[PDB]
Amino acid sequence: RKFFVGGNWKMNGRKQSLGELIGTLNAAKVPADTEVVCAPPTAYIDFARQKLDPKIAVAAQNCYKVTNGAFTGEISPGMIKDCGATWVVLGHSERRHVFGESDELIGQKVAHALAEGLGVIACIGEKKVVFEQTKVIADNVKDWSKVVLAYEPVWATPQQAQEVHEKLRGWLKSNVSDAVAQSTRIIYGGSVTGATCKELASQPDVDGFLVGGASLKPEFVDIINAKQ
Amino acid sequence: SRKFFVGGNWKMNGRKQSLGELIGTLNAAKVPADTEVVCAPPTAYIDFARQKLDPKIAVAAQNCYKVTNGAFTGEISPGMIKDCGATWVVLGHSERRHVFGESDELIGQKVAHALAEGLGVIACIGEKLDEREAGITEKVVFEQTKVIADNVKDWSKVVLAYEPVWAIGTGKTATPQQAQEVHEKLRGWLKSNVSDAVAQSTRIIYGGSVTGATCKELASQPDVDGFLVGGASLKPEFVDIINAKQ
Repeated sequence: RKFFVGGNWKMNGRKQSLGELIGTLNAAKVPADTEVVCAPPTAYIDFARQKLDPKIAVAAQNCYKVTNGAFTGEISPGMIKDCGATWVVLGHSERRHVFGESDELIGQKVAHALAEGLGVIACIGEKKVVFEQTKVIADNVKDWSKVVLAYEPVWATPQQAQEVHEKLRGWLKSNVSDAVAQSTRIIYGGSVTGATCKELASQPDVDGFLVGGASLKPEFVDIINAKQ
Repeated sequence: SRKFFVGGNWKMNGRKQSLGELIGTLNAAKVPADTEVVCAPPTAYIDFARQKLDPKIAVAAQNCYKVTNGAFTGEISPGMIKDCGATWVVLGHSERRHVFGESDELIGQKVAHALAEGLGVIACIGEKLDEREAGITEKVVFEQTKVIADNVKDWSKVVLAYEPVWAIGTGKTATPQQAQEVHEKLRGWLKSNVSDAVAQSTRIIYGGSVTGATCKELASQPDVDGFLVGGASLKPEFVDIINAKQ
């Protein structure tokens, strides 16, 4: 499984600060065996893709479930792809908990994004429920090649992460297939810093990170190099 | 002496190619000096549209959140909107209220933050079919306007948009007389609850169905100060609507 590091900038930054962030990432050497993705605020998807070296992919932080329509304030996978981004983050804990996005809605978003040719970082996390969330996503995924699962212990150790990730992979094994369980990256979306990433990355069922606040920082480069 | 205001809400439509062409047509268009024109692109294209649009046309975001930065994956702030060169944000749109369940409380908080951050706000209100049919038009639009007003300290950068949600795909249609009726009552609310000056100076734009064929009569109504145009804003007839006061 190829190591996967996503940086979720959340609702942070402006062109100046984000430009410097991107310049730092452009100046770094990412290991060829690491897949790196940055998720800027929606207003800056286009900006980020223009400034970021192509070695780094760009993700939207959310999308809606039809290609065009009367949904003021939303964007579609087609627009995301049109801006040069190749991923979308769906079901992030903040969309589920602050904005009340249901599992059904997230499932529909997953199916539409995949149909439109985007990769999906599909997020699950608790407050049984994690398995319910994963089932809804799985019911809307026919090809797992372009999906990555991100586990969010929104409630918040490497041992704790490894424990859940192993259960998640076991769910995929019993409910999808051995092949899907073996090949699907399951990345950790809990607290990750430059100082903690190495021991988390060493867990055999932890395949990378969906990094929060540290993704805004220089130490994101260290998280990228966590297997190095 | 209220300046005629025409906003074009592109909603979730368009790609760089089709929007670039739309923008080309607008840049080339004949527009009168007495009309303030604003375009609201999908959030992914705010930057794109501001770069391509002639500066005489302003850009609006279609939504924003209520703090300047934070842990709100998928949202943008007024600071980012300004940072992309946009000068307006549309808030409380019927779609946000009804499809995405945005509360009056949340919408008021957003209005207050956007204005503080230096943005103009196109604040939308309007009653649904069941509310209209129940005979509760006044009650609904006055409550929504009150929440907005309680969060506005300087009205100079606010425009109110009335959406007859009761007339969207419901079969039902609003006459210019019915539009004027609501606008007049909304202006009366401003006069009774804020001040004579605010009621006199605040643009109240019509956000129901407007076409090139319908815009002139709607614009002639004394309390209709312009439009927030939906679908037509993606078409060449938007130029005719810009010229409705003509």
